[PDB]
Amino acid sequence: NVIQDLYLRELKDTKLAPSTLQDAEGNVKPWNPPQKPNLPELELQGPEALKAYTEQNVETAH
Amino acid sequence: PPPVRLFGVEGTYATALYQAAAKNSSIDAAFQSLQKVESTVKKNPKLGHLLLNPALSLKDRNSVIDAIVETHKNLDGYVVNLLKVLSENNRLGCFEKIASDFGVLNDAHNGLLKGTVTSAEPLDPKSFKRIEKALSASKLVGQGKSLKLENVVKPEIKGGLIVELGDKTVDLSISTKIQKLNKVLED
Repeated sequence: NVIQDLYLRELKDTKLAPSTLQDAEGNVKPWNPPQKPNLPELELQGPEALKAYTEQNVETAH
Repeated sequence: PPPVRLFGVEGTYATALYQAAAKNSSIDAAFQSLQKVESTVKKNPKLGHLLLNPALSLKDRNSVIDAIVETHKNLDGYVVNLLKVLSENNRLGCFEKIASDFGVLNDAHNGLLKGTVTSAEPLDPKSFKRIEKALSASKLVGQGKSLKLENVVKPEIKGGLIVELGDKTVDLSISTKIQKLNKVLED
């Protein structure tokens, strides 16, 4: 009765208002890239280090 | 115990009055006399309804009773003792309260039930009659009892009707339905 009236009115006479996906973007965190592979670069290459180390600390094992 | 109880002071007076006249088996007599003394009190508005103000003496109260039983000599006699009691307890001021209360009790004994069809505005006489018929027909009115159905105007109830009687109601109204409807679409 009143149920029917409400049902009728609600469904028919107004529905969803406008709302854009674009506007949504502002309110969410957007995807961004995982920049950089982050290559490590070789350290201590060559016997330059070795000659340095042999000479530098001469402290013997006790 | 007399059918229909009346809670509280002033209606303990009514309860007593009824059961007292019930054992005399002269309840109709009581009722008639009570209507009559109430009426001639009511129809003497200044001086004797507006001189039921609580300030009169014991002796002056007794003399108010004497004037009351002077006003007509037709009184049940149980209700002549009742006049004395209310004076003696000096609660005479509430006079009509006991009268109304005896009435409620009495017409329950008579069988009459009262209902109400509150609506936004007064409804059709055709509606009154159709509802009265239905309500009397229904098991709710046990029969061997009558229904004085009263439409009352209550703007607060928006449209519909609400049937009330026997402290049992069916409320199909637009205001009440709107309340529930609104609520359900706020979830």
